[PDB]
Amino acid sequence: RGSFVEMVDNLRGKSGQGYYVEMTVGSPPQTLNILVDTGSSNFAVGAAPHPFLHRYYQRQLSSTYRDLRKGVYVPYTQGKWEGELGTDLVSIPHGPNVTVRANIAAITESDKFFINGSNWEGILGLAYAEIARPDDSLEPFFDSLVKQTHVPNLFSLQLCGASVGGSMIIGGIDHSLYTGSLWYTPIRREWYYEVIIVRVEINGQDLKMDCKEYNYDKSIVDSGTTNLRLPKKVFEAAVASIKAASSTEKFPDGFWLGEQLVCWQAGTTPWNIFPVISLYLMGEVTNQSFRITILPQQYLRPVEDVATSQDDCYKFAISQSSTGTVMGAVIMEGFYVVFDRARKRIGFAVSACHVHDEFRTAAVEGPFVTLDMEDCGYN
Ligand SMILES: N#Cc1ccc(C(=O)Nc2ccc(F)c([C@]3(C(F)F)CCOC(N)=N3)c2)nc1
Ligand code: NA
Ligand code: NA
Repeated sequence: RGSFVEMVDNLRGKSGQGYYVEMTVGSPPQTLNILVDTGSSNFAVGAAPHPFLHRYYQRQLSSTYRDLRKGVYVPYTQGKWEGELGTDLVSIPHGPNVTVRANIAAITESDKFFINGSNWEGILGLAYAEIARPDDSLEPFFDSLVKQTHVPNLFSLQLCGASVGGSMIIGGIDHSLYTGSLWYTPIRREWYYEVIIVRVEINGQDLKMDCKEYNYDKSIVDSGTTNLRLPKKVFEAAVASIKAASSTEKFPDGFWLGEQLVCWQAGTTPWNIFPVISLYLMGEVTNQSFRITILPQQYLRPVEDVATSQDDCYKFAISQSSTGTVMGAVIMEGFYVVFDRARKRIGFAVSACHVHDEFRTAAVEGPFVTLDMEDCGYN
């Protein structure tokens, strides 16, 4: 409990490409690098020589592979994969000292799914069976891990942004990875990691929307998405406040829609003109909330692969949503996040590794008094 030295720094990634962990599958073990995704629930790995893949799962080499004789077709909004379901023995080298028999979707065809140039070749869906494909009888990896071992039913994530890195602590919490205290919000339903946002402020100014708009139709914590996505009506109000707060400089319209980058001369990004963003989350106790606060360092993402600039370029990484609020790597990179599945709650603390400057820091503060927090959930 509280100290897992062998798991610290076991995540890697590149800007824009997500955070992955090394895993082994099959006997003898095949090493693969696997995207950590709290927004999905399948363990799915490339299993054919797609040209973007460094490595892929070769079932024929595994003596412990068992075929489930069942295919799966998984389309998303952007991209799709198709594959064949089986089980095999799985380990995490920089994780608990255990091996489990887990479901694996061996991906045999994909479109817009793998990233050309990335170093990962599969996804580890850490959410719940309710959103597993093809249905909820396909037990997710973490469920199998907990059923089959003595690993406690929780994991925690410290995502360190810009190469990027961080830590996934499986079965516990490591107190060296955060400062101050953890504050917990209830998991409202076990499918995604769904939470309820009760108030939103831009530089301390409340947006003053009906709080149900903040969770229309849900709000989730998702390490497999870069942006903070906000329901459309909330995005419109949020951008209008951020423009107002920032208006000592003028940016093109397209910038705010994520349609154009903005660039400054290296070493002089004026962080100080941009406001902080606070989300108040429902707390553990009736009429009690806490707030998490992020900086422009989290929501203005550096874009390095800009082959027609000099020069320091950023994308605005808050975007409109049709799927509810998505607290992606923009929120998560400020905090140490604890997915305390055993107590159905999510903890937030200030991350010991978050990017900040000498004037402002990310913050997790409470308790606040907020009434009618149950009306904020959308049904
Ligand atoms: N920071 C950061 C960051 C950058 C890229 C990605 C990424 O490419 N995810 C990804 C790629 C393909 C998918 F299909 C998914 C899905 C899939 F696995 F469900 C669907 C979209 O949302 C989620 N959460 N996962 C995620 N993730 C996180
Ligand atoms: Na167990
Ligand atoms: Na600490």
